[PDB]
Amino acid sequence: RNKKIRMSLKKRRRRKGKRAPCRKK
Amino acid sequence: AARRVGGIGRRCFLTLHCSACSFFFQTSDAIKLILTQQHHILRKKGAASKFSLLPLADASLLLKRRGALVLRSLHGDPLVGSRRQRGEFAPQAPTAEMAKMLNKSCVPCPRCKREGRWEEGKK
Amino acid sequence: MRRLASPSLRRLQEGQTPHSMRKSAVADARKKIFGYACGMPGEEQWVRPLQG
Amino acid sequence: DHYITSANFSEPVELLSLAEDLHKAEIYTQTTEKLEKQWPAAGGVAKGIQGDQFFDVMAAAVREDLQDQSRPVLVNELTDHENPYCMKREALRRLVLHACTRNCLDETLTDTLLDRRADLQRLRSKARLPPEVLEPLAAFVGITRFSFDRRARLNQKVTAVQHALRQISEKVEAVLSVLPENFPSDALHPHHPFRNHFGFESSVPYGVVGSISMGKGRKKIEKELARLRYPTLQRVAHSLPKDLKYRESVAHAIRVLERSRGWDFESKVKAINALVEVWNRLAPGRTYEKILNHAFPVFRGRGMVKKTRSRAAVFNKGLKYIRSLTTQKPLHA
Amino acid sequence: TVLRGHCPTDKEFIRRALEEEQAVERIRKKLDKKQLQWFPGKTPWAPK
Amino acid sequence: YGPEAPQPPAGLHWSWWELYVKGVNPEYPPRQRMFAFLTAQGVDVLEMEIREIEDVTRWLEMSNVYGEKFPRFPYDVTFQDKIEALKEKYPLA
Amino acid sequence: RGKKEKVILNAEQVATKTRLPPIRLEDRITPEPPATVARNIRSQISRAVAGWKTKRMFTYRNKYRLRRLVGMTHDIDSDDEFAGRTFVTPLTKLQHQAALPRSPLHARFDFPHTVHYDVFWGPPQVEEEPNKSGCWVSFRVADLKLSDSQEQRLLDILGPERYDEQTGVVCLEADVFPQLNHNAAYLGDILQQLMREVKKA
RNA sequence: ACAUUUAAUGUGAGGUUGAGAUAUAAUAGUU
RNA sequence: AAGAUCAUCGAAACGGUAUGCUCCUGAAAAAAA
RNA sequence: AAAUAUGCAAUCAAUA
Ligand SMILES: [Zn+2]
Repeated sequence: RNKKIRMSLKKRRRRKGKRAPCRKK
Repeated sequence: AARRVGGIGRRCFLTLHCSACSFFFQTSDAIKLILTQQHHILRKKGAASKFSLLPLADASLLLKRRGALVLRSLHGDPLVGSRRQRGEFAPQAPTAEMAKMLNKSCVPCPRCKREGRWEEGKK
Repeated sequence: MRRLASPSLRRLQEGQTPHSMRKSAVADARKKIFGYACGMPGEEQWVRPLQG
Repeated sequence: DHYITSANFSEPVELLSLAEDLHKAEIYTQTTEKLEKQWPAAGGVAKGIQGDQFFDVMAAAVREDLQDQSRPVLVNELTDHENPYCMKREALRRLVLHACTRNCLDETLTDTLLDRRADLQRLRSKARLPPEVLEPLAAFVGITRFSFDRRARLNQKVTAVQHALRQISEKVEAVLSVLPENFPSDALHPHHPFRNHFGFESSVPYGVVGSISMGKGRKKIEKELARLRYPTLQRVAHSLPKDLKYRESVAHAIRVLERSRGWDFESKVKAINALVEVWNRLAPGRTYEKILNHAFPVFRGRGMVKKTRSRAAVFNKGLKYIRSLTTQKPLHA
Repeated sequence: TVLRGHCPTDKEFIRRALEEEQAVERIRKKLDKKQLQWFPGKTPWAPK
Repeated sequence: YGPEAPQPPAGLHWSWWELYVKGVNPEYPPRQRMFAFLTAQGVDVLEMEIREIEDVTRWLEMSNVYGEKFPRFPYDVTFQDKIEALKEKYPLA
Repeated sequence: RGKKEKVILNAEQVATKTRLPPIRLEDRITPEPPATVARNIRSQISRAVAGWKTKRMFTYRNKYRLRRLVGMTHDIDSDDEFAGRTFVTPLTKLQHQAALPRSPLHARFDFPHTVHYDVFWGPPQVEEEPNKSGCWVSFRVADLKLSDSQEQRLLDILGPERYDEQTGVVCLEADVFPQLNHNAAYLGDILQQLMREVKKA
């Protein structure tokens, strides 16, 4: 899907409490 | 606070803590500890399906991709599911399940070497 | 009479810690009152509602 | 529709029949009022039901049976309404529709006309108490010798009294033994030697008022489940597989299905019946464990998976193969 | 009681009933939210 | 002439279920045949469901109007097995 | 749009023709017997072991191994257990051990509480209103008036979800059956068992 | 909670009308 | 919820096509550099 | 100051 939505899901995980990188690698 | 990993509410959906001490970790660390402490678990329980996972008791083997990928397969993505799992249906913390598994396995706490405890969240 | 030994002391010989006893009693009460949904293999099929 | 030939179908006869039906409805309402004044229920209907006194039950049953006997049978309606409010309102509505509506506005204002009648307003708050007001409360309390229906409760009490009198003629012991309350719950049915399994039948209406199955009645399992405090899966908790793993699995399945919504009782019974036989005729769990563990080691090596060719290569390369032993148009032409 | 169209029951009785209702509503919401699932019957790490 | 009056089960003045099961209303000779066959076999048709009644009606009509080879069921299931199951489930009073 | 070419069946085709039609979905409507279920399971397992495997199978087996190691499976120990078929189900046990009042004048609870249930009424309808079969009981621990240990046991047993701290209220729900009477009876039985367990504290 | 067992279960052997043409005895004796 | 405020590392340190191992759904998204 | 340790939506005080 869209890169922006993928980043949004990663940010949601971070807010939930999982430290995941935001780099689009 | 811009990118602090707690949300505004300091959510810790993956954190687990021991009630006997101040030790606390997350689900991936719990899985790694379970794989490392097979001998204690097997002794308490007491070529074979029971011991098939013993090779994974080596730190170097787990560090190697041969073991790291097994670790990541066993510990999946509880916070990642289907796209329809949003809004009211967003994933919940599996900390309760992890704590129940740890307590039933009687894995020892690294900091106090106890047997039970291991409540959910962070103390 | 005042017996020195207590029921807890007598039980401690077997190896039942007070914390373990408390947790076991709580778990037994919860299983009696709520159910046996312990997430065993195949439990998803039984917990999943039908749709026929 | 042919012209009128017999006066039976003439309009004045229809008006007379409607008037007679309204008169019968008024007579029924008067009779209900007279019965209410003649056999009042002290303390309120709900309190009388909860107390469960013999006199209160007898009076309520007598009043109900007298009302049932006195309820008329009208000509222009095929619905024998037990509520005088409903009967009177329907009669008034039928008469209004027949010979009181000038136009669509009147046909729509008929309901407002009915609702604006003071007598109907008074009768509106005099209907019978639905069973569900107290039946769930009684079930929660744990009363098994109970019935929301006054006539049924009176029948039960009177049967118990008759049986006690049969012995009333070491005698108090025999009388108490014959008394209903002192009967073991295990002995109610041979196949369920456990207590607190049978409850009181609910008086809530059941069935389909109108359909191709208007008078079908309850189903085989519904009849049984209406007579239990709450269902249990003890029927299938026997003859489990001898294999220990399969026995544990089926026991866990039964325990979980006992407390599970979305599954019908018949569905659970059939699922257990099929699962037991499936496990019985399957191979040993330990043998399956060994075979699967040997076939799928912890680490996946190269060449351990069946090779798969591309879909385009397998199929999308033109006509190359047809499977037919007897075909008049083979691929050779 | 004195005023027409008003509930005749005791105001303290109404207060206690309302507080109980609010408490049970909070409990119901908490239980429902905890037990809600999009894929009912699934537990993490169980054979999927 | 005319159809026999229905027998109210209990506390009723009519029953469409009996007429439907006997195939009198709506009139359906295949359903009448199904009712007669089940009664002869010893199955309480009145206790059956609509689904089972329709299934038996279809099976009987197919068998009558196509041959004894039909109907054909998978997994080596047989119409005799179906009839035995129905008889066991709904004994005739 | 024209007619499809007509093929005159050969004597060989007529002689080697199936005497019955293939199984249809109308025939599949009939459920699969347990013998066929077991045979299909055995065939699939045998094929997979024979070599039609996949990486998902290996991952699933590793996850199952982890579950067994943590002890959340039905595997049986070779020495601890290997070296009954009929049992009383938990709900039947609850019913059998439950104590019921002799008459409506006898109370088996003895503490303040409120019982709530929902009923649906309206004009004639063909479909039953969903979500109208559950019932619950609410009470205050202070009203229950237990010792500190018993109160702690009650709170721990009922969990934080069934406990509202603002008003010190606690609620127990029962929506296990589609019938309100059955749910109420089950609720009463579980409440009595809960009180017994609390007193065990 | 106080809770084995309705009758059989033999060969190493687990696949009960085969999930199917297209080079390797590969697999559940050897090949 | 993000784009926030604040405060660091900082320029192809951009871009993310591509790449066998891993995860989710489902009976079925397989093999593969 | 022996008070707090502080980011914001798209429903609900006729009930949080
Ligand atoms: Zn610790």
